[PDB]
Amino acid sequence: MTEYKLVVVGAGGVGKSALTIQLIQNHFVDEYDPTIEDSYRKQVVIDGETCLLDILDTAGDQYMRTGEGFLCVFAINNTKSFEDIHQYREQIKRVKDSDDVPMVLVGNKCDLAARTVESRQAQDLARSYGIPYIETSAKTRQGVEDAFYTLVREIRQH
Ligand SMILES: Nc1nc2c(ncn2[C@@H]2O[C@H](COP(=O)(O)OP(=O)(O)NP(=O)(O)O)[C@@H](O)[C@H]2O)c(=O)[nH]1
Ligand SMILES: [Ca+2]
Ligand SMILES: [Mg+2]
Ligand SMILES: [Mg+2]
Repeated sequence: MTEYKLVVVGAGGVGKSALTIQLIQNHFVDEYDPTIEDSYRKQVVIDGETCLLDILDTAGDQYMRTGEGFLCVFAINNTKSFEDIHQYREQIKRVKDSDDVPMVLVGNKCDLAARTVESRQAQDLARSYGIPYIETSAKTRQGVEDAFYTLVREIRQH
C-alpha cells in the first residue's frame, strides 16, 4: 500500500500533538507536555485507497528530511505563532531543498473565543504560498481529518 510521510510543525503550544493524537487515537489531550520528537503510524482509507500514514510530531532538520508533506500549524488565539509561520516555511525549504513542497496551513484551537488571527488574514498567507488554509480544533475534532487528508491529497497532486 502507499505510505505517506507527514510532518507537523509550528510554534510551541499551538496544538501539534493534540491534533495528531486526536486524528490517530480519537481523544483530546488536555495537559501540555512539551514534545521532543514522536512518531505515529496508522492505516486509513482515503478516497478508496488504503493508506499507511507515518506522522512525525515535532517540537515547537534530520528527522524531517524524509517528510513528504507538512502541516504548518499556528493557533488562532496566538498572533505570534502566526507571525512565525515563515520560520517553519524556511526550515522546510532548507530540509527539502525545494520551493515546491506539499503543505497545508492550519489555524488550530478554533473552538477558543479569544481569536486574534482572523480567517481572512490566514487565507491571505496561504494564498501567497499557494496552499490551502484549514481551521481545526483538536478539542472538538473540527477540521482535523480534513487537514490531514487534504495534506495527503496535496502530496498526490505533487
Ligand atoms: N481549546 C483547545 N486547546 C487545545 C487545542 N489544541 C491543543 N490545545 C491545548 O494546548 C496545549 C498545548 O497543546 P500541545 O498539543 O501539547 O501543543 P504542541 O504544539 O504539541 N506543543 P510542543 O511544541 O511543545 O510540543 C494543551 O494544554 C492542549 O490541550 C485546541 O484545538 N483547542
Ligand atoms: Ca503530563
Ligand atoms: Mg507536542
Ligand atoms: Mg488584528
